[PDB]
Amino acid sequence: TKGEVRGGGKKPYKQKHTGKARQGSTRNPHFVGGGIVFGPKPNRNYSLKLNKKAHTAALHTVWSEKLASDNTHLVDQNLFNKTEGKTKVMMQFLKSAKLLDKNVLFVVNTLNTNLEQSTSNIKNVQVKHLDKVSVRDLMLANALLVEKEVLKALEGKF
Amino acid sequence: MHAIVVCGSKQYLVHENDTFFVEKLEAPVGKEIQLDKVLMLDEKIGAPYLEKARVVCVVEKHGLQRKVNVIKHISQKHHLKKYGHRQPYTKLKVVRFVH
Amino acid sequence: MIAFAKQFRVRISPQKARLVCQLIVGKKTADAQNILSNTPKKAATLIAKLLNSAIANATNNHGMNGDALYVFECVANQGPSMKRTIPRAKGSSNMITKRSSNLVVKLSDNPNERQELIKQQKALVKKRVEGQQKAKMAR
Amino acid sequence: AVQQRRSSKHRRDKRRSHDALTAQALSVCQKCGKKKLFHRVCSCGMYGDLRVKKAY
Amino acid sequence: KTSMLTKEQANKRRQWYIVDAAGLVLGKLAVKAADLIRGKNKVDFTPNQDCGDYLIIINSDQVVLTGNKKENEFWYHHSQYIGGIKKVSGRDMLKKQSDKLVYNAVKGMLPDNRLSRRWITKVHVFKGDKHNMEAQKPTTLNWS
Amino acid sequence: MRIKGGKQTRVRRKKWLKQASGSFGTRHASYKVAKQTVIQAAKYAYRDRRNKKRDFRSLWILRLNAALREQGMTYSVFINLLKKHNIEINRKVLSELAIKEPSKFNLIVQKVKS
RNA sequence: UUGUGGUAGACGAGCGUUGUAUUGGAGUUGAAGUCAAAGCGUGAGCAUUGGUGGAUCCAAUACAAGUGAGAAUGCCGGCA
RNA sequence: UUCUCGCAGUCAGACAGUGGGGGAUAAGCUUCAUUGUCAAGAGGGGAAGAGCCCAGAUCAUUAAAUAAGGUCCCCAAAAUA
RNA sequence: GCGAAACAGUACCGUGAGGGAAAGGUGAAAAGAACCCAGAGAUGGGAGUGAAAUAGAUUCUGAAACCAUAUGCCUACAACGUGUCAGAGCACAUUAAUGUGUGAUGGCGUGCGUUUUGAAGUAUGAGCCGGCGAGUUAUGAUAGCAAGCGUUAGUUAACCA
Ligand SMILES: [Mg+2]
Ligand SMILES: [Mg+2]
Ligand SMILES: [Mg+2]
Ligand SMILES: [Mg+2]
Ligand SMILES: [Zn+2]
Repeated sequence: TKGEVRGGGKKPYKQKHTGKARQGSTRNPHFVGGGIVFGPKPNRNYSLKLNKKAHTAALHTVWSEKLASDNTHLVDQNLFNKTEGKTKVMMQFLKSAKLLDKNVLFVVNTLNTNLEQSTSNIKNVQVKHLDKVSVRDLMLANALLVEKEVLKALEGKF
Repeated sequence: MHAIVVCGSKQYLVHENDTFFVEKLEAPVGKEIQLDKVLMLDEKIGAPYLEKARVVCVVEKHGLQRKVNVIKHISQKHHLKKYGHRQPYTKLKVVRFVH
Repeated sequence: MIAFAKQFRVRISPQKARLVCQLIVGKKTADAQNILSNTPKKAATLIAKLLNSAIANATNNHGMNGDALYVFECVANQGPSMKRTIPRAKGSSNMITKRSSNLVVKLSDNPNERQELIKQQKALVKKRVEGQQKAKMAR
Repeated sequence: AVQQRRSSKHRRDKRRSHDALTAQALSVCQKCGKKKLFHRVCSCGMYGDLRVKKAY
Repeated sequence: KTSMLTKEQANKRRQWYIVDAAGLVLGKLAVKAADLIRGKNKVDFTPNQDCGDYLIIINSDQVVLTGNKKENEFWYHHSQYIGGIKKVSGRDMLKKQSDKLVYNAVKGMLPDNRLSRRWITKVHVFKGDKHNMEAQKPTTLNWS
Repeated sequence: MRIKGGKQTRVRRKKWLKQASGSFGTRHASYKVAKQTVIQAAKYAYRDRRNKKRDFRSLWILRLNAALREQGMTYSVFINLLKKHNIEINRKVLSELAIKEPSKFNLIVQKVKS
């Protein structure tokens, strides 16, 4: 701002008798040395609030629309295994299931490690535990694979 | 030969085979319009209007006149309002005039 | 067929060079070299050399006729300037600005040589309207 | 005394109309060929058929 | 929009005239002269083409001013100096310079304009009956 | 986030300058003068778009007065002879143009004599 | 049908800019920027073609702002 | 034009007609009550005028009838008695 | 943006404390332009390398003010806030349009912001161009609009993962 600039508090010209502007200080907002008058500050909060029950309503409705959209194929723990740490087999699964250009989202309860070892080098896709899916992260999916277990959890959470 | 005809709100001195521009008439290109009002067809002067006399014209085109960009500006009193206008017109020519 | 010759940042004014450049323009070359040598100006010793160099460039390089030459078009455009301070009474320090001039002389061979520039001008708009028309086929 | 209003690019150009230069009279020295300005001695050092100077 | 009004342009044809200003008065003559010069009476008067006719006024000194004006109304002319008022009277204008009287009385009736100074030169006010403008073959009409 | 935006200012000033071409001296160069002159020109346009229909009617009156003065009556008497007798809505221009194609106008000026 | 002058001033609807997000897509067969042109809009403003230039960018919906200059005897640079 | 709620702005006014004070039935003076206008309002008349008279501009038309004022020329428009 | 993208707290001002700047980009790579002509020489014009030398060491792009050249039109009796509405003649030919550039001649016409009862103003600000530059932010109050949740309702803060 006007004050933090290494600057001169000396008055550059006398107030009168020299025919020029008044111009109190060298580092003013309209000088080119530059005291940015308002500017952006590092303390802006940038935070919004949403009542928890409203958030449960939003999550519930987004699940309702996404889970009846002829892409939410339900998955079992088996193919979380039977896919080695290699991603080639996962790419074959995606290609056979006509899910290449989509952005498929895996949701899991027990967080298997063979799966997330794959799909990490894939920029499209991503695997998340149930407690880590957000409204944006879910309505962005455009195709998702729910595991058969989490339904029992999900029905409890509404 | 000549005739005087009231098309729109302007009275026109019109001969055979002359093209003149009148205000919009709501009629598509190529059709024949019979302008109804008429006065002083040929040495025959209708006082109010010349009854049972028409002039038959073929409409040539619908166009927009040159843009008139009107800006009005109170002097030294905080006002610079601007507005533009393109008056539509129809150009049409006569074929022959009903006696 | 122009064969120009340019000298940049000559230490002369643009507005003093334009006075003799007016003398030389439009006249034939035989009555330009001598008429420019004989005039008593600083702006003449600086243009006689340049004009003779233009003569030599035209004759050697492009291969024109010579005695058909004439000085097509002469200017003295503004070259870069120099800024300096000058003392004054009571210390007020005005700024002297030294001038300069980017002289250039063009020597044409055919007497017209002007309708050809107009021809290029007209072609540069003919191709614009033509490209405009060929892009009216968007149906 | 100062100008009250800047003299535009029009008034200035008109004033300089009388500034144009004159083409000085030129003669051709006999006894050699060259265009000496008239009523002088050319660089021959010859003025007419009389010698008044050195070679150049 | 509408048919554009017709307006002649450099289609001018001008016929001379003659009026013998024997016993007319100044102003009533002057308005008629001014209109004849401007071509105000033409059936097709274009306001910017000098569509008016020429005019020659004869026997200027015989024109008359009504009332006692001949001794009471003055014509003034000032140079740009000081004390330059030249003040003459109607009796002295009807004797010394009569053509200048009709000339001035006509010129003032024209608009402050750029053809006015080109219109006024179409008025030739000879002081006496004889003239050298018989070559132009004027017509002749009374009181205009 | 910082925004400079030199594109928009130049485009706007370019439109204002392009409006005033064929203006004397610097009026087509400097923008500050060009805007003043464009504003003033549009004021004059607004005033003249009314003054010209104020004046053309006057011109038609004048060129009708001249035509009638060579038949034996004045314009101020002709208008009666259109309204009250032989009620006619012939316009105030066309009765003017009819002189430029005359001898069809004389039919008018003798028709109202009834 | 009744209206539509208007400073201070209240209210409404809007254009443009910079970037982020997802969605489409154009680009060395020449991107933005820059000039020129005899276009289109009710306005802020928006296209089309060509020369130059030599790599990024346009539209749709939201979002966030160092967001919109003719004036401050304004600041800096240039030029009269 | 009454009531409630949000949001202001304003508190240097001027002139013409009318009735009076101060003033000297002086002021384009000053201070009031009233009717308008200007401010914050263009066009026409007034030769030219912020405040007078007529009027109250959405934009275009090279259409017609009018208000105040006005009709020898400038300047559009008239004659008779 | 740090005052500072580079040899910046330098150069510079001041006796001294102290004050205190500006400016970067060839091309992918020097293949930095051997040689020839003019010239004293810088340099310029050809050549040559290279995709381009309108990339040439003035080195990315290269507006405007500004200064010069030129086709086309007008202007040397003319009172001019410099334009507008009409309008001739002249010369061309388009983002195909009742077209474009100039514009003899008629009518008409006392700039922009500011502050003022009122300014063309003999009141003030601006020489011109370009860029920079002025109602934001944190935390709370009330009001309007929208949304979630609801009649023993609603709602989290700090903190922890
Ligand atoms: Mg002054
Ligand atoms: Mg001189
Ligand atoms: Mg402003
Ligand atoms: Mg002063
Ligand atoms: Zn000799």
